[PDB]
Amino acid sequence: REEAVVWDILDEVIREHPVLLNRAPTLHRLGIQAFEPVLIEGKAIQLHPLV
Amino acid sequence: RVTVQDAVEKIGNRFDLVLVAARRARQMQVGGKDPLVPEENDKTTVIALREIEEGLINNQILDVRERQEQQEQEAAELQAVT
Amino acid sequence: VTEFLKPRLVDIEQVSSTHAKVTLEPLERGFGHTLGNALRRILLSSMPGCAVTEVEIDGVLHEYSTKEGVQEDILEILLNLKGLAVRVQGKDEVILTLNKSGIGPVTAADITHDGDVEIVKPQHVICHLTDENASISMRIKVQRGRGYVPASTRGRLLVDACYSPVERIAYNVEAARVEQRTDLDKLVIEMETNGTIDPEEAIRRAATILAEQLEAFVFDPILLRPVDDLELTVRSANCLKAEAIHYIGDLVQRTEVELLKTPNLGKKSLTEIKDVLASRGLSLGMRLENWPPASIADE
Amino acid sequence: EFLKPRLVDIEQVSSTHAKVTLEPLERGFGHTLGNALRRILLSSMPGCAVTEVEIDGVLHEYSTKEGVQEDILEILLNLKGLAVRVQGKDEVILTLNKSGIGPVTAADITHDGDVEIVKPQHVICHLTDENASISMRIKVQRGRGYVPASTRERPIGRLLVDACYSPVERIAYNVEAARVEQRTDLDKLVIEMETNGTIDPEEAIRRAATILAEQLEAFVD
Amino acid sequence: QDVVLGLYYMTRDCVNAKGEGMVLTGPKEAERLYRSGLASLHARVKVRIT
Amino acid sequence: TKEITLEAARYEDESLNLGDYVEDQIESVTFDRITTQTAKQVIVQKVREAERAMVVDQFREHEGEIITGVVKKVNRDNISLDLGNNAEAVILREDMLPRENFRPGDRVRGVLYSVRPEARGAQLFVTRSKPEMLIELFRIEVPEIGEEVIEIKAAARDPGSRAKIAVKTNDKRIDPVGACVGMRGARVQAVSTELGGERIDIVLWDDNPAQF
Repeated sequence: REEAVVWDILDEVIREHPVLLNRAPTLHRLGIQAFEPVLIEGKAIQLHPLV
Repeated sequence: RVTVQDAVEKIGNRFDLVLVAARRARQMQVGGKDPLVPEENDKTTVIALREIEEGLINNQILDVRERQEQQEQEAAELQAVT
Repeated sequence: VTEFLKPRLVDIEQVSSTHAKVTLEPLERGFGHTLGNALRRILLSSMPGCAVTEVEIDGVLHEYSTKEGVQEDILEILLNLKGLAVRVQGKDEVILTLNKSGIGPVTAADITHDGDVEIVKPQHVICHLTDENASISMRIKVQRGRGYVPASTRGRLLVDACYSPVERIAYNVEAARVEQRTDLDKLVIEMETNGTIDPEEAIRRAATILAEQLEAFVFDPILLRPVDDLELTVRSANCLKAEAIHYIGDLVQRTEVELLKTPNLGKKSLTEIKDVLASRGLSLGMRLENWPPASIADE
Repeated sequence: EFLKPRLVDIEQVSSTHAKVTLEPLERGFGHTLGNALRRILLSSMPGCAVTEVEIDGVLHEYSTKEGVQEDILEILLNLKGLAVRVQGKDEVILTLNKSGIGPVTAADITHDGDVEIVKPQHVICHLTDENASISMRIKVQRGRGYVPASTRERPIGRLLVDACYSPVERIAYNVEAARVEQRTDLDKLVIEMETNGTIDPEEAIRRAATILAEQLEAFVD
Repeated sequence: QDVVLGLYYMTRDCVNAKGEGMVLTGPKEAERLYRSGLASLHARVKVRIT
Repeated sequence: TKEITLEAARYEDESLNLGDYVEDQIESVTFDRITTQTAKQVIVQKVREAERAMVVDQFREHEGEIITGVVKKVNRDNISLDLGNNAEAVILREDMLPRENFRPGDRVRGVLYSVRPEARGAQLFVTRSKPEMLIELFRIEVPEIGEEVIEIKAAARDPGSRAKIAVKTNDKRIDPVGACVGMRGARVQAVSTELGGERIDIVLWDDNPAQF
């Protein structure tokens, strides 16, 4: 149902928990990296430009 | 938490860092031990690496504390029996 | 429609007393930039204050010259006198002398006092006398103003005056969140001062200036509703309309089941009567004077 | 002792847009108050747009009605562009009935005692037969900003349009030099707005200044 | 790509712009001069750095 | 849907009196193939509610006692214990010792103080840190106290550190502390490593408060 309390639960489980981002033709070992997520209203993955 | 550079400055292998911090986080999470540094509601992984950066935890101190707190349990059992 | 989200500053995370970092949250979407820009232009462009305007040496006629027994050029001592921070009483101008024949640095405590002049940092170094047969002397003038006035616009030398207390101000509008609000703006101000005022009171005076520049601009409802407005079918209301009662308040005026002493109510009509209570709206045995209670007043 | 801005001249050069004028201003405050009031006027002003439409013989908004040469979706867009003023209510329900060959203009709405259409030549649709008539109910309410349909209908006959509660279109300030009052280095702020007729310009500049001075209440005395 | 264009536009010099040849008491009032329009961004200037 | 008055009771010839629960309507069932494993599911739900009520009554029978238990789960600032007859108790971390940390597989004993209003029944909340907690702990070792032979008044002790307590006795060659201690602190060692390393102490109560 996505009630009003589970977003606080989700901000308390994301906080210090890395994820692995992966581009689909992985050529060398920098093609898999690990970030700490930030919740975004939207439907895309915002990814740092220098990376 | 951003970098883990000094946690490798104090444990030079960068692979033993993962074993020592995993052993430490497993002692803090399920075993119910208190953190030796005051947290800021960080997760147990960052508290483990934060104890590594202070220097008060590595593999030597973890073996010392596991041997002493196993000898304490068996000593309590022996003094309860005899 | 007018009541927005109104913020309050959540923390003033400050470094030493002439530098601060003041945040603001929550602001309505797009207002972080307009308050950051308004406060930035007011602080950085037009503040009241006092600083050095012109310094005439007793023996120098020229911008790029030298004095016997001085480390720096006169260009670098005008750089040093730009950094001086003087707070003055309501005297518009006041002039100061710096007669000294010493050995070593010339600190700000070696400047004459003359009453109303108050120096914030005696640690500040104007120049260095390299000998003992040399002496520094100047007519250093401070003059109250309202901004930043360079020397290329105004035996006399000129100093870029810096009237305003601020030195660095910047804002960084990051995104914040409320419970079911989608995206907002959270303002973050970073600021130094020269020392004549702490940063929090600088924000308070900027907001006071911008606010002073805008002072020339700025009964039960279902019971009063008809019985024909009820959710049930119209025969249920028509049983009440048999006594010419069209509003449920008048039906309430005779006690809960008063309609039971009339054959105009039938078998299904009583079921409709008990049903038609919905959320305790009608037929609870009410009594009024004629129509109106207190909230049913004429206005 | 800063000179304070006072409104001096409201040149209503056309029916939609006007040119309010602020004078005097010390140097620097021209661009500050100009950008600030522009951003408040474009951001959040109380408009009076439309929310729900219920055409009579129409189930869903993708259907077609017998005798009108536009779809029901195009009728919803043309009603979304309706420029209407309300006076003493939160929301209001307007009623439309029209029968006969020709256009259904916006002046064919049975107006209530406070609703006022500001552009009565606005076409909605075109009836195209002798006995083929539309009969709809329109729901017009107050608001602020842009409230789409996806965020916020109970029967199957209601139709939800998007809600652009925004009266202004184009706000352009042009700072310029000021004459006597016997002092130079003063400025004039001339704001040409672009309203759709639902908001008086002095009321717009007054609400914008009230919103901005409410925002500075967080850290003023 | 965008950030090297921003840095290549930020530090160059043209031979005559607003605020030419004036002397500055540090990079702080250099930013305070650029943000108020009293000095153009690439115009050569003596500053004091530490 | 449950409202009558006397004026509506006038149609029943005033047979109804004030305040009765007179039923005048009926209901049916919700079905078939279908709706009956959801009915099985709701039958289970109703059985669960009944079981919760029964558990509440069971915990009310005792209403807090010096019972033991074994840890099974480890929650955040809470310890889950499992007793007999399918019974579970929650140990608060605020009512626990600071250093003394418990884990699963260990057996602890204390006095509960929650069997009335808790949450969907009666969450057995014990408190292994209160004085009355070790009131019968010494009584479990030396039976003299249990048979009214060791006068034990107050138990001013701090569980998790030191536990010194004085006790009186009817002058009859009993020696209260002696019985509490035993052969070379035989029973004293029991409490020493009972709930945790505590500095338990016994004082030979003399007479009145001056000697206390």
